[PDB]
Amino acid sequence: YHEDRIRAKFYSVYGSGQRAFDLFNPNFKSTCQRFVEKYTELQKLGETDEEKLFVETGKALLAEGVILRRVG
Amino acid sequence: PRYELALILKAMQRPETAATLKRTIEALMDRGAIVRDLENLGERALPYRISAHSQQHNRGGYFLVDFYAPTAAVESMVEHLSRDIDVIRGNIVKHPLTQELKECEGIVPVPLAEKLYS
Amino acid sequence: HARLRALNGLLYKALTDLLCTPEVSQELYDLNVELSKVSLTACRA
Amino acid sequence: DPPPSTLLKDYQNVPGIEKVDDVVKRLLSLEMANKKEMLKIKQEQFMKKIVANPEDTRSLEARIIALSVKIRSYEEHLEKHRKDKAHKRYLLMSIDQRKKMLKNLRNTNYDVFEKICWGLGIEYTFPP
Amino acid sequence: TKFSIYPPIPGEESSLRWAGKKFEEIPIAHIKASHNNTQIQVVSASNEPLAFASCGTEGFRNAKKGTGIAAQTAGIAAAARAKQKGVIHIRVVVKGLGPGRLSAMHGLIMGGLEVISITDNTPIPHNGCRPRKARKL
Amino acid sequence: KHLKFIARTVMVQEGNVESAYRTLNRILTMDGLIEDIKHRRYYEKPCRRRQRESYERCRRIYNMEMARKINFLMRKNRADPWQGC
Amino acid sequence: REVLQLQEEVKNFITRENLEARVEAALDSRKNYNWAITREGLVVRPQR
Amino acid sequence: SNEDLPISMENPYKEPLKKCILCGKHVDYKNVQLLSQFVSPFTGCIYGRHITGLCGKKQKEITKAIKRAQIMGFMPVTYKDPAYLKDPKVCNIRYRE
Amino acid sequence: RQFSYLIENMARDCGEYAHTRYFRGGMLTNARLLFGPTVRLPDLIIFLHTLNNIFEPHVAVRDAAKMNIPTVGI
RNA sequence: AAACUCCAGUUGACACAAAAUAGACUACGAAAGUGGCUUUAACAUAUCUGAACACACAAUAGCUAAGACCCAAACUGGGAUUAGAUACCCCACUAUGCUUAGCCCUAAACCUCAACAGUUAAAUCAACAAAACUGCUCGCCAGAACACUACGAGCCACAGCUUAAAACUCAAA
Ligand code: FES
Ligand SMILES: [K+]
Ligand SMILES: [Mg+2]
Ligand SMILES: [Mg+2]
Ligand SMILES: [Mg+2]
Ligand SMILES: [Mg+2]
Ligand SMILES: [Mg+2]
Repeated sequence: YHEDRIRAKFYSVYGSGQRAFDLFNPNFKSTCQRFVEKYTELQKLGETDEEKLFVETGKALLAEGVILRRVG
Repeated sequence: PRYELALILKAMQRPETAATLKRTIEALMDRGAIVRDLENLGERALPYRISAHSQQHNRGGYFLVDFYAPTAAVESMVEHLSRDIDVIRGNIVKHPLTQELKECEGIVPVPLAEKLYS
Repeated sequence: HARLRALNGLLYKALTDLLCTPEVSQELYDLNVELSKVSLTACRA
Repeated sequence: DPPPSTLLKDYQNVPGIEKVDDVVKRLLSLEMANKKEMLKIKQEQFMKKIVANPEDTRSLEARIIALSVKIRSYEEHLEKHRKDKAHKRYLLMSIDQRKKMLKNLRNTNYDVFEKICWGLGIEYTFPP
Repeated sequence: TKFSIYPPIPGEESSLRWAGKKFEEIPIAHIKASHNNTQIQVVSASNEPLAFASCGTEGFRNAKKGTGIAAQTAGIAAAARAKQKGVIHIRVVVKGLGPGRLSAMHGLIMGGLEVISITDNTPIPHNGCRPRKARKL
Repeated sequence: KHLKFIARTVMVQEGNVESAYRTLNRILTMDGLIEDIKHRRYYEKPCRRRQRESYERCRRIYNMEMARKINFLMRKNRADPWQGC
Repeated sequence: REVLQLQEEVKNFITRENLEARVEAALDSRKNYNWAITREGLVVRPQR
Repeated sequence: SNEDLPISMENPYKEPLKKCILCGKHVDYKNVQLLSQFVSPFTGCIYGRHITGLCGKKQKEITKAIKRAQIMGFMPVTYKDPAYLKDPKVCNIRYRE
Repeated sequence: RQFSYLIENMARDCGEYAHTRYFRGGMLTNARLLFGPTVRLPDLIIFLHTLNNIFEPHVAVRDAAKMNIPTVGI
């Protein structure tokens, strides 16, 4: 899917966060899923730069308070 | 083409080493070489005893003469280095900087079973 | 049979690796014991 | 053979190559290059001398010219190394391929075939 | 201190000493372990022979020379003769894969000498001469 | 011609000559020198050497594959979770 | 660009005019090529 | 016909190939320090690729450079140069005890 | 073997039959000998698992094809 | 046992020989082949197929001539072993393996798979080997043995190689 690139980038930068996957919940929304949703929202706003939209989405989520520890 | 002469010279006093280097570069120029650069890797003990011109050496000075020369000259230069006495050893190679680094992307894996029949 | 032979070889290799490394035991590492044979039925070394 | 002072094929077209120092000219001449550069210069000379479109290489005439240059190289090599069976085979096979190409050119374009035979000094002899 | 199996490098000053002597000065016990014989010779750091022994010199003859006990006896005799000249510590340089390859060392230990280093100098030809054909037995 | 008492040299630790000899023998075996000498005692004809090398390579490949298979399958070597069925 | 770089480098080439000076400079010089590699792939430079 | 259908593209999660430690670096015969890292300290034997973990191209380059240095008086043949006994250990071999 | 109990219980509850044990050779092709000639073979066989424990196809599939018994299968 | 006892060990000097480890790599070449280093030259063909004989190659062994000769080594001599000779074993040593220039042109020269192009769908398919085939071309085979023979022809080959029968005989091979 198109969101696969965003997911790969997010998992490269941050990896598996402290919030584990509750695959038993069909309505579960992972941290990577939240990042993808915010990226899609910002893309709908008209922005096109992937490597800049990534940072903007990260900033928005940090403002929201989501933990975004980097891998290194 | 671009050649690199690795030259191990007899451990001598500085004026003698200067004279030997000047003589060798003069021979290279006579054979037609344009000497790009001259380097010195210092004087060090040889990795093994080397006998040359009825004399055994345990230490020597290392130099690298980068140059350009017509191909037909190289053989001649080798002969000259064979006849010199202050030269413990001398080898002319194609210059490594002329060998471009064709970048390897990685190690592609291969299944091990086929290796029995292949 | 061949599977048991490979298992014996693997046990021999594992025991040799344990002997060689110093992390298992300073005494065992200092002994430098070498194994002639390893055979599984219990295991005989 | 081309004069040793002849520039390499790539370096004869760059602008300002006539103003560089004599050392730079030597470093880009045939003197400081292997035999393959001389072969390339020879091939370019033959192309500009014989074929109507030297820019084209897939043409039969260009292939014949290149193979003739290779045949000359193999002959010069064997003149020194008489005991080289591999290059003897390569020379003979290249001569056979050139004969086949000349036969095809003669069957297709006879005027240009005559031009090839004159320029490269090749005499086309029918097989026994 | 941390023991390193690597020998001390000649020309570099190491703290290791034996009887107030450096590793470069310790006498050298050359051992040759052939299949039919074993020879032992102690020499000084200046290549001065001090003691020599072999299975044949110790009275063993023919096949009896190939036994490890013969090499042990040769080591005992060589160690005694060297110790008579003041040899205490030795550097063992063993070549060949004879039965006595180790036994000779034991003999030196039984002779009273102290081995501080074991060196293998087995002549391994980097594709040199052609060995004899395999025995048809 | 090389400097001596560097190659194939092991320092005896606290007079433990036997351990030092064992270490030296293990080093030579790891480097294959002992097998090299044993094979060089008599001439091995090139066809025989090629056959032996090919057989050794095939044996090593087969042994590695079998070890991998055994390690993979031994993960199921546990107590029966559905006894009585 | 290659030709221009070569022409610039020609200035530093050794000739019969500066032969002795270049020889003396090289004799005073000490070029090192030794450098190790880590398990991670880092070029460990020579200590001195 | 529908947006939810999968699209065709290269695996985005594909992790990069584990390049050999010397990949992208120029192996030279004069670099005795680098070459000695792949030889046996006690015998000077060149380690196989299963010990060095090097790719085929780099293994061949290292072997050729080692042979050239040995024959050209840059590197001891029967032993590793003692001056490099303390260099970083990159080969996967354990000898002592 | 994980679902053997559940499948047997479901079959018993629904009034139908279950066979989750080691399928003996000829339980279908040789049913007349193993049960008496008057035995009535199943009119439909439902495989919840079409592979045996060695990952080969269950022999019951081939046997039911031989005896012309339709097979529903997961 | 014979042999050697200017024999052996250490150190030093010291090759026209052979090319550990790398190589657990599977590369180059048409095949044979080719695994020390450097340098030079160099790895045919922008459609395929195309020869017992034309053209050019062709492991080992062998021949001719001149060198080299560490080691190995048919043959030979000696010592053992054997009832005994020979062989297996030990020792010494030669042709020979090496170089130069010619010749000989053989192999289980075998991936025992002709070259080129295409396919993985049917029936997958005698068996085994190595999954089954299709298109196209060249070469080859038509029971066994006689026969890698005889004769003829060709060859620097002269106890040779290539091509290669028939008669008698069998009901199998
Ligand atoms: S892994 Fe790429 S050069 Fe070795
Ligand atoms: K090898
Ligand atoms: Mg053809
Ligand atoms: Mg031949
Ligand atoms: Mg001879
Ligand atoms: Mg073959
Ligand atoms: Mg054909």
